[PDB]
Amino acid sequence: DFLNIPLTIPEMRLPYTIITTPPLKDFSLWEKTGLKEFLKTTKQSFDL
Amino acid sequence: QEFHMKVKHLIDSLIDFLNFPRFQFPGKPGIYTREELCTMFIREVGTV
Repeated sequence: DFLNIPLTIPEMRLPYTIITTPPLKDFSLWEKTGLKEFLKTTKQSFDL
Repeated sequence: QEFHMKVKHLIDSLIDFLNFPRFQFPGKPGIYTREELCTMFIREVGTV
């Protein structure tokens, strides 16, 4: 469930350079990448 | 003369390029600019 959380990443600045990383609004790796839809789940639960 | 012009312009650009970025350390909360962090380090070194 922590992966489904849309973490809001701000716009920081990398040291020793002028490259400014774009902010990431509502970043959910489990969902934005599309894995939630493919696996049709939000967690892992396997029984063997 | 052209070389001196290029050199002085490069120095002027480098001053901004060096005073532009900031820093963010885990032990020091918040983002510290170049001059503020430099002054804090000067004060800590001086008092120690």
